[PDB]
Amino acid sequence: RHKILHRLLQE
Amino acid sequence: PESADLRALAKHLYDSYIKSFPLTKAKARAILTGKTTDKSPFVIYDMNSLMMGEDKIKFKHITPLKEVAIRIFQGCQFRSVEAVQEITEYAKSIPGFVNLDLNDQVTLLKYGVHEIIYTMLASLMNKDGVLISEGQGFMTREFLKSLRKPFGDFMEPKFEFAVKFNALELDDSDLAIFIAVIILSGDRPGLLNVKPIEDIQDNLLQALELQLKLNHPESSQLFAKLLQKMTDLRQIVTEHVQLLQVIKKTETDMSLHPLLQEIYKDLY
Ligand SMILES: *c1ccc([N+](=O)[O-])cc1C(=O)Nc1ccccc1OCc1cccc(CNC(=O)c2ccc(CN3CCN(C)CC3)cc2)c1
Repeated sequence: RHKILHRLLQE
Repeated sequence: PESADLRALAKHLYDSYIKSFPLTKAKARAILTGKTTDKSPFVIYDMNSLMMGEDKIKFKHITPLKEVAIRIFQGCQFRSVEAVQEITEYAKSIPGFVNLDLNDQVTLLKYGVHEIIYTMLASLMNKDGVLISEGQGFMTREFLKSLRKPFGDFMEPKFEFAVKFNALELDDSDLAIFIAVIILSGDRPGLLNVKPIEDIQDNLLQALELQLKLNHPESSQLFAKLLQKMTDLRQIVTEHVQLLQVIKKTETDMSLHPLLQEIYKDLY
């Protein structure tokens, strides 16, 4: 999923 | 002419690098050489000096909730997590990066961060040790080596890479562009759209080439030496990734941070 990485990138 | 656009790219990357990474190579070198008006870093060369240094380096601030080799590793882990955050912020400043497909941004970061971590460690390192805790500590190479397996072997390949990589004598303005090039590698496994990545990297490499010509005119084919190290580094990171997956499974009392798990899962 890469949930945290996604969060760091989008925000 | 076209050089001017490349020079502006170099400068834009420098400025964003400076914002993204609080501890620059310049600051780290100032510290390591004593060309600084701040106090000298506390030296941690053994068990007892680790205990003695705890206030100066704020070692108990890692675990607000263990064995030593584990505690040192958690410290390393703590900083790595922040390094991934800094690398991620810097990546967003690279022109074109955030218009890439979000799965590709993720993939580029997932493979790139470990390579960049090696270059970040090199800035903090000499032959004998590594700066820790925001420059307040210095942990010797032999102390890290003397840790029990598998922790004893973890930092040493990064020391090996660093001594070679440091002989190139890059500064922050070089590094800013080199790091951009690593991130935008169109040959990472699982990339959807290789083309807009390679288009960006092409401009970054040209920027890197010109930067190195201008900043190191006496150093013939530094660009070439640099690209060869970048290839060496991929090969090296494969073994680093292997050792962590080993440690995760083989050490029960050590928790691997979720972000770091994300970046180690399904990797080589
Ligand atoms: C190490 C272990 C595991 C991984 N991993 O990917 O699973 C990565 C790393 C790692 O790469 N470390 C790393 C990456 C980039 C830059 C530095 C870095 O590291 C530095 C390092 C290396 C070896 C040992 C240590 C030990 N660190 C500490 O003991 C430590 C103590 C305290 C703090 C922060 N603390 C005090 C300062 N406050 C302001 C904040 C709280 C940090 C580290 C570190």
